[PDB]
Amino acid sequence: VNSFSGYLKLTDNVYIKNADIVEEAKKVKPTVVVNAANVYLKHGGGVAGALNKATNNAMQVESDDYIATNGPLKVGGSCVLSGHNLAKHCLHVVGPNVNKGEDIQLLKSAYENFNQHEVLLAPLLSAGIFGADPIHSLRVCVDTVRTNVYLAVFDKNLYDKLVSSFL
Ligand SMILES: OC[C@H](C[C@H]1CCCO1)Nc1ncnc2[nH]ccc12
Ligand SMILES: [Cl-]
Repeated sequence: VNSFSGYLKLTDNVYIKNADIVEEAKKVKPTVVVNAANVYLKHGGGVAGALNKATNNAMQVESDDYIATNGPLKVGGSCVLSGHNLAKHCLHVVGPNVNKGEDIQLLKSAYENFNQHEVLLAPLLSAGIFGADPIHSLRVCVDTVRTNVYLAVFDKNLYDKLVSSFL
C-alpha cells in the first residue's frame, strides 16, 4: 500500500491520472520523482522547468555541478540526484526529443531506467515539448517498465484520449 490516490489502473504495475506533477510530488513526497530531462540537465521548460521552479532553482544549481563533474548524459540515460522539497530523489531521464531529430527507438531505453526503482511518480517520456506521440509513449511505458509507475498527465484532453485509446 502507498499514498498515491485517484489513479486509474492500466496494468499490474502502471497507473495513470490527470495531474500536475509538481503538485502531485508536493502532496505525496514520493521516494522518486522522474524528471523529463535533457542531456545537459538544463531545466528550461515542460516538466523539467516546472519541477525546477518548484525547487526555487536548487535543482538547476545541483544539476550544473553534476554536469561540470560528469559531462552530459546520454539520450536514453539517466542519473539520480536530490528530490529537494518534492521527493527523496529525482531520477532525471532523457527521452529522445523529436524536435531535435533524435531516434524514437531510444524511448524504450529511457523507460528501462525506471526498472531500477521499485516505485516512481513520472510523466510520459518524450511527450509534450519533446515532440513524440503520447499514445506511443504510454504503450512503451507499459511494455517496458516492470516496477510500479504512477503516471501524471498534465493535459486534461490528453489524459481522456490516452485512457479511451488504451489497449
Ligand atoms: O509528457 C510530459 C507532459 C506533456 C504535456 C504537454 C502537452 C500534453 O501533455 N508534461 C507534463 N506532465 C505532467 N506534469 C507536468 N507539469 C509540467 C509539465 C508537465
Ligand atoms: Cl511538456
